[PDB]
Amino acid sequence: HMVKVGYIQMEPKILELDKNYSKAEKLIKEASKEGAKLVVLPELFDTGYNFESREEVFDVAQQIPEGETTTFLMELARELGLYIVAGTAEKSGNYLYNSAVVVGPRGYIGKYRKIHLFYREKVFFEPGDLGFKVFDIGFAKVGVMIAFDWFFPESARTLALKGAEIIAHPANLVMPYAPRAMPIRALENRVYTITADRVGEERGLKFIGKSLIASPKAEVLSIASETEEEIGVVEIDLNLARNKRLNDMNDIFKDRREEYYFR
Amino acid sequence: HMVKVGYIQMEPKILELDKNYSKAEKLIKEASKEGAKLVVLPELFDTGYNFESREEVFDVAQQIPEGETTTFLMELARELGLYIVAGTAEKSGNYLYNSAVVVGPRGYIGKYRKIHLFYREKVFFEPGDLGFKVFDIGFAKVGVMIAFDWFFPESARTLALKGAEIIAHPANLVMPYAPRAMPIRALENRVYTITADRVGEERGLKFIGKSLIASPKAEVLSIASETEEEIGVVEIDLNLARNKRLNDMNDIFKDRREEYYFR
Ligand SMILES: [Cl-]
Ligand SMILES: [Cl-]
Repeated sequence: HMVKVGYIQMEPKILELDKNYSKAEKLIKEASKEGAKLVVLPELFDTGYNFESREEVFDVAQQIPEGETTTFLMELARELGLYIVAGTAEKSGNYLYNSAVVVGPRGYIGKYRKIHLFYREKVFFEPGDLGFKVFDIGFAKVGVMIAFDWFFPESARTLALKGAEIIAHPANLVMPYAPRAMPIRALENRVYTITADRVGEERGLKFIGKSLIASPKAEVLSIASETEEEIGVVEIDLNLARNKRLNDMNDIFKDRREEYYFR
Repeated sequence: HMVKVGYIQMEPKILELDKNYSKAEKLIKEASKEGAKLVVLPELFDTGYNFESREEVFDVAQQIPEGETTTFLMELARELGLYIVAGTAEKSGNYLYNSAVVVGPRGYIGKYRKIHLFYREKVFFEPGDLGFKVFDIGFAKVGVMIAFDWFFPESARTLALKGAEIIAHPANLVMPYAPRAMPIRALENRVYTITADRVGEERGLKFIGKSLIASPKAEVLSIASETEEEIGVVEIDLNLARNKRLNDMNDIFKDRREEYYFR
């Protein structure tokens, strides 16, 4: 029930897939040496974010799972004996999705397509259509959401109600709020959250860094710099997430009264 | 559009209804002079909180709206021409509810019964059975929730989806979290929140104070001390709560995708 998990805070270079693979590899190898068994990369780590046209992203985006990003991550996950959740631009026929892939030693585990698109993403990407999924990685059940999904408390709630013990959260954050909000998402659901943000400025848009890992008690177990590429790895206690008792008398999920919600 | 609202942070003395009325009156008179048109009093401001048995509270609890607490609040609201949301122990036949009463210049408006009971409340009180209600007070729609209701993101979400522009939140807080959480509840629903907490130690139980008013942008507009009785009144812009645009391409409520939540 104790396991080491981490974020990889990196600076994707827009449209330079090979360079971004190399950077991810370097940092993930560092995280593996610290003992991480699950690592999370940022939203759109492979392509970058701040596109000018649909064409330029459509021309580089890879299919999941046959394409280059997924195959790269598979090789790395098997080499290092760990699980990776990573944000990537997904080409599916004529459509692009803002996706996250989950890989492990056995290969491709599954994917998530961003349900709540943010700002100009609606110009490039189709809204996600697979719902909120929880993946079994043996030592834990891991839910995935991407960036702006944090804003909707229903995102994490749905993952937690489906049995997520850890929420892996690839992100490219631009608003100042997520670092204050994510510990509340962790607290209200009694889960661990791993927000992996990028850094840098990209065609005029500044990302905020501040990747963080939050506990079921709203503790910030690790928080990154605003500007620097870095990893954060911490040991988490999965029993703290499986036990929904806030105190002796209140189990948070048994205390929900659905008949009074949304009505 | 622009209106002044406030919290009253007081220290109820357990079982001393008349003393608590006098204290509330004093502080609400101060809030009226500052221009408040809506004031929120703490959870169970009339009875206090940390009961030793159900009998002790059953013996002082008042009916709503015929009982002493509601009639007191009605007299005060008429005299000062304002709206009051206040936490009170409700006697309803043979049952006790941990309730909030809404009154205005013309009299009794309605009530709310705490849906999510916290810790030893379960020993004294029946779980609320009226659902989450929004009350029309002319210049605004006010939703009400009580104390531990904050922990469940569905509480504020249900109020906001029913049209709440302000969430009045009587509370007796003992955990450290709500002052960090309330701005996120405001932000995610684009509403104002007024958390009126008590202070003091009562039979060994310490309340945290820190009453606060939060904006749709997660700004703490006013926050009280840990220990002192005080008021806080601020001018809020109700158009910032009515307009759910986060930015020029994302409207928070139009961006919700219910088909993917809880399933
Ligand atoms: Cl953001
Ligand atoms: Cl609390």
